Amino acid sequence: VQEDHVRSSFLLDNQNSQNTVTASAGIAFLNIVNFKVETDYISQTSLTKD
Amino acid sequence: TELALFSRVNGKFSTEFQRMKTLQVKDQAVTTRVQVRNRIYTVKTTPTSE
Repeated sequence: VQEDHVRSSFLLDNQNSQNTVTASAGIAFLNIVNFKVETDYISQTSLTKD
Repeated sequence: TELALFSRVNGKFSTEFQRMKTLQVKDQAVTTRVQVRNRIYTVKTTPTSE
């Protein structure tokens, strides 16, 4: 009388988020013929769990 | 930026960059085997021994 059990379990996760923020300027004809401002911002987050 | 032809002609670029890349891998394997054998083949003393 022989027997056996197998019980595999496989649970995987992922949370791959992102951000991208940009600003701008460019007030330039009068009292200052030119000055320009722009910022950039990018953020990532990738978290896997198995 | 900046310019003029009368009193105020300049230049500026205060460019900046901030990047921070962090990774964190974390792996954890665990194995655990247990296995046990048994045999018997019995023996009795005769009811009339001395």
